Amino acid sequence: GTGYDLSASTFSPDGRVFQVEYAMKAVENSSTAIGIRCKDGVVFGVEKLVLSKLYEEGSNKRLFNVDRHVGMAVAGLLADARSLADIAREEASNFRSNFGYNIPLKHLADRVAMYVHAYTLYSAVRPFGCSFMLGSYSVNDGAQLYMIDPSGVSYGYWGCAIGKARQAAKTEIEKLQMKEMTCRDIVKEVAKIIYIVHDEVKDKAFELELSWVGELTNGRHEIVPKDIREEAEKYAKE
Amino acid sequence: GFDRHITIFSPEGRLYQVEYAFKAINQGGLTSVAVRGKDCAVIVTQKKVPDKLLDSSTVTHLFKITENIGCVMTGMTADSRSQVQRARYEAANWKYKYGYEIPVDMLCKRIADISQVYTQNAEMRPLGCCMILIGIDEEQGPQVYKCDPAGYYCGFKATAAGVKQTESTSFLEKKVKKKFDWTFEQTVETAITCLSTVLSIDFKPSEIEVGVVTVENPKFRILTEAEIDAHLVALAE
Amino acid sequence: TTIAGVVYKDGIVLGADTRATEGMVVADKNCSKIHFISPNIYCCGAGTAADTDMTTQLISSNLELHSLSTGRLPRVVTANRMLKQMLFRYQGYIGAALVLGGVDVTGPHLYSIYPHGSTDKLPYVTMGSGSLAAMAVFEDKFRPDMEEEEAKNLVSEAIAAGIFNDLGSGSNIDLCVISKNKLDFLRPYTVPNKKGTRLGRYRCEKGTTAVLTEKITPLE
Amino acid sequence: TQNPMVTGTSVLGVKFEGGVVIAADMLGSYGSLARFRNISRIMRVNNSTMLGASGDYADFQYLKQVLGQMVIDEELLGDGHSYSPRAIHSWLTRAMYSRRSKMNPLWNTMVIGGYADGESFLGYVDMLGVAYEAPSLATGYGAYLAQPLLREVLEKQPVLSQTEARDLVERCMRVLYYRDARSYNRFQIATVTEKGVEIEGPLSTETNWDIAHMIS
Amino acid sequence: FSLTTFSPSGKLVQIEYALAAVAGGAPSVGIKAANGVVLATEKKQKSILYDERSVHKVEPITKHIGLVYSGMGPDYRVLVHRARKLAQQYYLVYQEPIPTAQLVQRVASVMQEYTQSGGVRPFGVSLLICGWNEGRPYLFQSDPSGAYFAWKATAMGKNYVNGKTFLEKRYNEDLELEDAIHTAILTLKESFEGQMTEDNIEVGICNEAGFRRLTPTEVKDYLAAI
Amino acid sequence: NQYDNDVTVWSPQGRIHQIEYAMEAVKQGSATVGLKSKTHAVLVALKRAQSELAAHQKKILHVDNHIGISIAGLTADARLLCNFMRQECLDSRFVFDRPLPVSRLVSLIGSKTQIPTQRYGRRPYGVGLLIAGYDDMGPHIFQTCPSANYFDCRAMSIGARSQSARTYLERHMSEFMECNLNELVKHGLRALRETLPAEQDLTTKNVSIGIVGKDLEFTIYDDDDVSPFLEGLEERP
Amino acid sequence: FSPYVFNGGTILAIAGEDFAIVASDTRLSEGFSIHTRDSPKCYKLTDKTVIGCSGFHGDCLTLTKIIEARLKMYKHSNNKAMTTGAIAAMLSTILYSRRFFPYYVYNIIGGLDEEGKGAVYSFDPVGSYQRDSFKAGGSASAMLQPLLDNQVGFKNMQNVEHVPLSLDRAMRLVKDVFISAAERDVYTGDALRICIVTKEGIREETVSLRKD
Amino acid sequence: TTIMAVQFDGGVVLGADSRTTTGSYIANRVTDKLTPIHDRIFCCRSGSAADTQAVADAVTYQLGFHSIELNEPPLVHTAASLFKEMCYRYREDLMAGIIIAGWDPQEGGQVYSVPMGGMMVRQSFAIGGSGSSYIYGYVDATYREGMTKEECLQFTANALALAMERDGSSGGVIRLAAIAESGVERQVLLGDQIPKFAVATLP
Amino acid sequence: DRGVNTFSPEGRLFQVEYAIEAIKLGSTAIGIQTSEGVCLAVEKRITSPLMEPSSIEKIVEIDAHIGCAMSGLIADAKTLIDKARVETQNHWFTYNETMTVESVTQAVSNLALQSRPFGVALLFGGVDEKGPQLFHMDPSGTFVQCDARAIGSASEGAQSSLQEVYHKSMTLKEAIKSSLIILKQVMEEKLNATNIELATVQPGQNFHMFTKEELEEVIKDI
Repeated sequence: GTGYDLSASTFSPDGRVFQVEYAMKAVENSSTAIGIRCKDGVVFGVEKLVLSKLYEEGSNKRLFNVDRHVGMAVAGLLADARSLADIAREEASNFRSNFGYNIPLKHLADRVAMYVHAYTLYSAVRPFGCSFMLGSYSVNDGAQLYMIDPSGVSYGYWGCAIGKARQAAKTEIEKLQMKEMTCRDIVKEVAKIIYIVHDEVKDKAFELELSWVGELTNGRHEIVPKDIREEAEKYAKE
Repeated sequence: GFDRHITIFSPEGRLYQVEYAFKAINQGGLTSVAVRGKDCAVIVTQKKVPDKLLDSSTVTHLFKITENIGCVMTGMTADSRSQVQRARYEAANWKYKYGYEIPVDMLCKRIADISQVYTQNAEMRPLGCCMILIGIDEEQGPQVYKCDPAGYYCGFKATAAGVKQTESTSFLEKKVKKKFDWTFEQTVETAITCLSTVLSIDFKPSEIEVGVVTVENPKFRILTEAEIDAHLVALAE
Repeated sequence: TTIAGVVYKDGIVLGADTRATEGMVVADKNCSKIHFISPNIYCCGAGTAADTDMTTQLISSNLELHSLSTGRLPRVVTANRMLKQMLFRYQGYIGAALVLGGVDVTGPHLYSIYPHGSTDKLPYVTMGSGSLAAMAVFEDKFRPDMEEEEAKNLVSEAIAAGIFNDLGSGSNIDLCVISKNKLDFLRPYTVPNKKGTRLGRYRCEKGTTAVLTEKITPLE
Repeated sequence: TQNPMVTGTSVLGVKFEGGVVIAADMLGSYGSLARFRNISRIMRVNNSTMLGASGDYADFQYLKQVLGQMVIDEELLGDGHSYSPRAIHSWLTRAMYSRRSKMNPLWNTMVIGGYADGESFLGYVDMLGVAYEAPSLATGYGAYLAQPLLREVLEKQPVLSQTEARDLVERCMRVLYYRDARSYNRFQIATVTEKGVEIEGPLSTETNWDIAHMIS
Repeated sequence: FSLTTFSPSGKLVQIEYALAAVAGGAPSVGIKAANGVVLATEKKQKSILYDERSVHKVEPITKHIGLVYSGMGPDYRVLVHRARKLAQQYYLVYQEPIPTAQLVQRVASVMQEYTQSGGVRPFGVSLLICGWNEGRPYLFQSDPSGAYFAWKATAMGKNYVNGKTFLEKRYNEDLELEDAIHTAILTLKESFEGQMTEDNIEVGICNEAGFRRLTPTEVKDYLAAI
Repeated sequence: NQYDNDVTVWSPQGRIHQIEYAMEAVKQGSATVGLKSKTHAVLVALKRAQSELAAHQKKILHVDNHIGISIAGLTADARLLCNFMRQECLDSRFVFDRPLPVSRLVSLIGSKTQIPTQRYGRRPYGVGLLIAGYDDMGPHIFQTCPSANYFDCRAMSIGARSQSARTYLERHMSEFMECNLNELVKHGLRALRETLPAEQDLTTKNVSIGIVGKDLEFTIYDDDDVSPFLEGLEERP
Repeated sequence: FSPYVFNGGTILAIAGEDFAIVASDTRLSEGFSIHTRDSPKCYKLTDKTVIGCSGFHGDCLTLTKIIEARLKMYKHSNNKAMTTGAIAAMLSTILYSRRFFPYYVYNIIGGLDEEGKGAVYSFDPVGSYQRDSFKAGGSASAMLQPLLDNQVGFKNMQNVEHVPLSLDRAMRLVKDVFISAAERDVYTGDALRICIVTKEGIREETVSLRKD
Repeated sequence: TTIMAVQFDGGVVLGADSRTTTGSYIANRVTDKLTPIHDRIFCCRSGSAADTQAVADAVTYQLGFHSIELNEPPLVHTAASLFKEMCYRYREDLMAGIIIAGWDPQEGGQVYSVPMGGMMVRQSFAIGGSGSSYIYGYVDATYREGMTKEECLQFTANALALAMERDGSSGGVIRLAAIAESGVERQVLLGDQIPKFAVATLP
Repeated sequence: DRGVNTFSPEGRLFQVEYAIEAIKLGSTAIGIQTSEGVCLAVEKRITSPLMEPSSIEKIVEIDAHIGCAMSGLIADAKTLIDKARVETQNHWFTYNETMTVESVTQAVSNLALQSRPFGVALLFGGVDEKGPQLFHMDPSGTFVQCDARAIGSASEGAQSSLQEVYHKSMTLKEAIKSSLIILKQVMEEKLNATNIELATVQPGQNFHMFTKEELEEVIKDI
């Protein structure tokens, strides 16, 4: 503390970077998220606090489309999250322009994690206050899902959660048996887990932003049709 | 003051920032062992996987920088990946500028020079990750080197990095003092028993990931579950 | 200018003429067209002499620095790559045609470097204005895995043919033989062209060459 | 850029009631050489806009890559909006003008067809940045041969039906193959409508040579 | 700020801390004899795990310029790389002078990027330079902030004070032949704790023929009969 | 408090403090409301007056025929944002001859303002923006805070004592889609009038109206133009 | 390769007592082929200013859109529209700002000034301008200008009263000169777009001409 | 010179000539024009030899680095994209015709052509070089679908042999490269082994 | 705090709340915008008689139809006035017409904060198509249209007096006398012609000096 947690370039006496240790606290404080790799795809899901009913239908959505087959579910400081999503979109576009075809998810996650590490390495710039999952599917490489901490590195996840209640979500995620369940029931189950996570116990009403990618969508990461997934929300309510 | 806050020389005549980064390598809870043998060099590190929701396929700390050089990383994972990317870029750039493949010692020297530039100046900070890189070199046999956050690139025969690196180095010093060369069965077994004596869990053949570079067979073989299980069975016999 | 090289059994033999001409008038009769790079590799030059000299000196300096940094012997392939990058960066503005030869840990190598940056590895290489004669001599009298003395004789024959069949080349034969353990420069190896003696004392004694004024400034 | 090596020959297109049809043959002319006979000069800009080009096929590929990338980026935001074919035509016009101003011109004459807001649009842009929209368009020698037939048909019929429009396009392709050295008997026909963009594929036109017996 | 800095009234506090750092613990003695110059240092590797033929303390900058150093070895690597580049640039500019001793003074002078442009943090290594391409030998020392000193015999280790005292009492002298390396080894012996061996001691010699880092064979031969 | 000094530094408790202070810039400003309808977007801004002799300053800035913004807070780095948005919209007109959709413009503003929140020596743009636009999906109202986290809103207000206006809009937001132009403008006027203390009341000189619609390009109405809307005020201060 | 090509087109403007007539052909063509029969060279910029652009069509389009952007910027920066003289001066500055690679276009600005009087500003491709009562730009400039100045200006005519031109009479002369120029100049014809600028606004009439 | 590629089931076969011409003199009669970009990807060069070599080396750089950073063999399409970008961005300075082929587990044997200009196209067979323009009819007429490894090898060897014997800028020996999952096999046809169609015109 | 960019903990960044209170050290200046025109009155406040009164000038004509009165650091006001002149001339050169005083004030406000912020307040006054106008620009890059503005060390008292002595339908003749009596009330010494500068704005006249020591006809009535 004191003089060591002032700039990211200052190492702790024990050998730690306290700026990122505090940036992780913003992710821990912001709303939670969940992403599950189904048998033939990856299903996302994020609850979003409607801080006031003055807002329209779900805006500043935690889900983003960084590429044609790749989607990003982010939590934490949302402005820097959107800036990082723009960075990821630019990286995917550059890779498609240079090497053709579609950017593999592992390489995209590695590059964006390296960019985040570059931002947390120096002193003038500050570490990003956001953690996100990158999910994509392809016929060749199946379904992948990588999660990036505000300072850490991408890690392969069968199913991951980040935000306010990580352990509470992860317990039921590990309770759920993935790797053999189709993405439909996985949408139902991610909605169920999010509603199991507390929504109105001490906060306002929450909206359910759920994303899709898989062979059922032949790649092409898109937001699940909310009109037909309201019944999945109803099953989650029960 | 700010002697211990920025990369500046202390009044006592020391550099505290890199001294803190070296302990940052200890932070993270991991260990690695590198053993050079009569003809091969093997490196093994534990694979600490919390919960199975992670993909054990990609949680590794060892990588292929080029077709013949493999590294193992100890410390913070972000800086580790950044230095791995830098090493791969350096190897590719050397192969482009010079036709022959980059010697492992030269790659370690370049990485250590980059780290020394990092500990120089004050805008940036040193990367808290210690890299042990191995590779077969003609007219030199197996070669193992370590580049640290300071920039001191050295290390040979038996060298370890991580939290309990001192105990592993002591046991490997005892082993190398015992004058007998290790073939491509004894080197791997020596590394495995070193890491097992450091952290006594009997090493179920899923929590470690060993990289091997031999002379008759080049390339950085990331030995699979079957190979590590066979080596463990042979050792515990 | 006629330079040539061959890969013999134990290494490389390089040969070159020593006629540096300005237009159609001979300027230098002992111009060293074989330039040291590293104690195991040499390289013959052709074309614009100044550009060739500057390029080969830069490559030699960089490769000496590289060898000092690595602590090992340098390699012919590395010198080729450096030369090719440097020449292709300028897209042939460096009118320098080079013949690189050397001995590495992987075996002797011989390469041809063109001003536009083209390179290739050949058992025998010829370059320069009179390159055609030396190339023909090789094609007529080349045998793979040929011993040291025979290789030297073949290179001498090719250089002599280039000298006597190209007017803008010659007046000496410069040779270098290199192997795994031998680096031998030969300088003038054979002088097939000797200036005739001047008949009579065609010299001017003192008293002639009337001078308007003379100044003497003695030193220490 | 400065001197094209592989050039794509003429492309044409006409708009009808509720849609637009364009057609381009699949030949890449390396000067007088029929080097590439199985290349597509028609691109799907989006679900409701198509594009064809005539000229340097490398430049066409570069424009295809850039425009597809920008369309992908536009659709990534999920804002509900889209690049209207009018907007696409304006963007290509500005790109060609900027390249000409930088004195690195793009050797392509491009025809942009689309059908948005229930109204058909058919744009045109060339290397020199000259752009406009017309009910019938053609490029290169197509603007000399195929265009007059389209003009004479449209003068009497300001509006067209899809079947007769594509029949007219097929006849114009036949005429172009008859009287153009760079032409080839393998053309793709792409139709844009409310349902989207559909490309027929390697269509071919039947040749008539009864006049070959009129030589004597 | 971004240069050599932190100079209060009458002091160079940052430079003084750099000089306290270069006190180090590696003696690295140097002796300028009549025939040439000997730069001998101590390689006391921690345990036997480390190697001695892998890394070196004596680096030949060019044909007859050898270099030995002091604390902060990683800084010394960059410094010797810069010195090699500078000497190579000088030799390329002034082509083919075989520049070693007419360059040793020059290369020591061009060791101003070494400290006069410190780079926020000044270098923490003091280096001794030897060259003999003038018919006479040369021994120069560049410190973390100063410049050439043109030594005849000195040490830059933990016991550099008593090492220099031993050098002067043992009469570094002027008539001493090239084999003053025995006196250099003896001076190291005073600042050495152990039975020094061929790999434990690294020494380079620079005579009129050139510079050469003595291999462990000759180092052990000289260490024999000591 | 040390950790509140600079924007780059991060507070141990979580979010940084400089941006939280930045949101107080919009809090310390004249109130402004903005509401959507089925076909129109209306902004009602309080033209704060320095003195009776001086004018009531300028609010509801003009961006394009279909986009108009209302500033609230630090007016220095607010004309800069207005210039940026004008330049981006004109760039859109110049490149593909279409009105730049409001959502993309707001995303651009958020990305542009995010960088100062991370670059040392650059203060965040402490300006609250109430952007009114009519893209192809009907009217849109967006709120841009200095935290660079924009929001979409059926009806939002920012400024001093704007919480009362927020509550009134929320209670009356159900009957917003089906309202005539004058009815919606009167809703906004009632919302803004509830913000000031009872002593203050709506005048033609201290209020500004910005209306954009399907057939109505963005227009800035003031005293003479506001008077038809100001009639039927139903004054309950 | 050359970055310029002549695309034809004929523009014309007349300054009346209270009206500004800006007429132009809509035939876009180059070399020997006609792109289209509908490509207006008139562009309305404000409610009281219409410009004509003839020559290189791409440069015409670019210059018109740059003019639109500059007008919009000026309106935002000054809270008012731009006067006809002001836009003429701004166009002059734009044209000479690219003097060393000029827009191969001819611009004629017709509109109403602050006084409410007809103003016509002819322009040179590199920036020269002057206020004129009338001017014609384009390929048919040589064959159209003499008619309009010897009729409107009553040049080389004696014992004739210099009656100010009425709107209908000016329109009739515009139609006559355009229909005369269409047949001689192949670049001219296939339509004619006439823009009338007054206090009430801009009124456009499209008449058909020789289709060849 | 002449370069040619063919795609068969499970691999590709490449054939190139060994002659590089400078004016009317044979600069190198044994030129190795089958440059291995990667383990299973090869390059055929035509035109400016220096430019072809520089582009091939730079692409080898980028492709090897990219494969190392993926821990997966690169796609032939990815390599062709690298070549098309490199040639297109510098087409006004770099004049070279490049034929690219190889095998990857993602799709299998693939063949791409990137001539001067910077255009990429996928073909069943590719042909290029100065001497290519003399065997178009033969290569098009004598090519079948579903040809096996030996058929493609012999057909490519014949096409290169006739291109050599007809074109004045082509000659020397023939280099064949068979790329498949098992690996790459390179062979050289020289002298009598050259498939010759003797033209014995009657007196 | 102390950083010129860091925001205050409460509502508004500092070091600009410090720059705005630089008219306090500056001298008093008052301008009235009437239907007849704009009257700009300032004090020179000569410290010693040896200094030439013509040297000390707080009112400088930006152009023939724009006049500016400074109050604060004359050094910074010189740069701001020069930028105003350059912008006005550039606009006239581009559009061949007289740049509106509001546009000039907007440009100067844009250049005010873009370097430590300028610490001067300007009172622009000139004629345009929208009658005579007056604008008060402040060091914090902010401009406001005003009809009768006061600025300087005692801006509060002068503005309070002007608030009750001004009426919406006054002329130049009453405006000058009101400004002069207010000035005499604010200042310490009397309103001698060598100490008081006056600038007049007219729709049909360029803005010149007020009669140059023959302006006593206006101060004798005072």
